[PDB]
Amino acid sequence: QQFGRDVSDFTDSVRDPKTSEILDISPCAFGGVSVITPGTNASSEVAVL
Amino acid sequence: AQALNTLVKQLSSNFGAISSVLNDILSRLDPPEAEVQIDRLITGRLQS
Ligand SMILES: *[C@@H]1O[C@H](CO)[C@@H](O[C@@H]2O[C@H](CO)[C@@H](O[C@@H]3O[C@H](CO)[C@@H](O)[C@H](O[C@H]4O[C@H](CO)[C@@H](O)[C@H](O)[C@@H]4O)[C@@H]3O)[C@H](O)[C@H]2NC(C)=O)[C@H](O)[C@H]1NC(C)=O
Ligand SMILES: *[C@@H]1O[C@H](CO)[C@@H](O)[C@H](O)[C@H]1NC(C)=O
Repeated sequence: QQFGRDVSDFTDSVRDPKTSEILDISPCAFGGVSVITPGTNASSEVAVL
Repeated sequence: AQALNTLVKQLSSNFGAISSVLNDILSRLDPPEAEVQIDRLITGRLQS
């Protein structure tokens, strides 16, 4: 083996060309930014999710 | 699930018909005008 893939066509695993290590790849970070407000008239301080 | 399986298959379905991976078309083809080809690629993926 050299490197594996998932159900999709993205590289799941990888093997070290120097030390032959079982490695696997995860995506870095992403997602949505969600803003919670109590309304501008009531207050003006927000919170995120 | 069958819809989302179909959505995954859209990425493998190359649309602009000369590339497979965006990394490849950066390497195999030149920067300054082969970027026309990925716009063809992204817009089918957009409609998909
Ligand atoms: C590619 O080259 C790298 C080196 O640049 C090489 O990685 C080396 O792998 C070996 C074994 O996998 C490691 O060696 C061990 O090192 C520790 C501490 O340094 C020693 O104590 C170990 O000794 C044990 O094993 C020896 C061999 O059987 C015995 O003689 C001894 O008595 C002990 O039982 C062992 O030597 C080394 O740390 C790495 N080095 C690096 C920099 O990673 C790799 O194996 C090479 N790969 C290929 C495919 O050629
Ligand atoms: C804003 O909040 C106050 C609460 O004291 C309320 O009286 C006022 O009607 C609100 N503004 C609007 C446009 O509804």
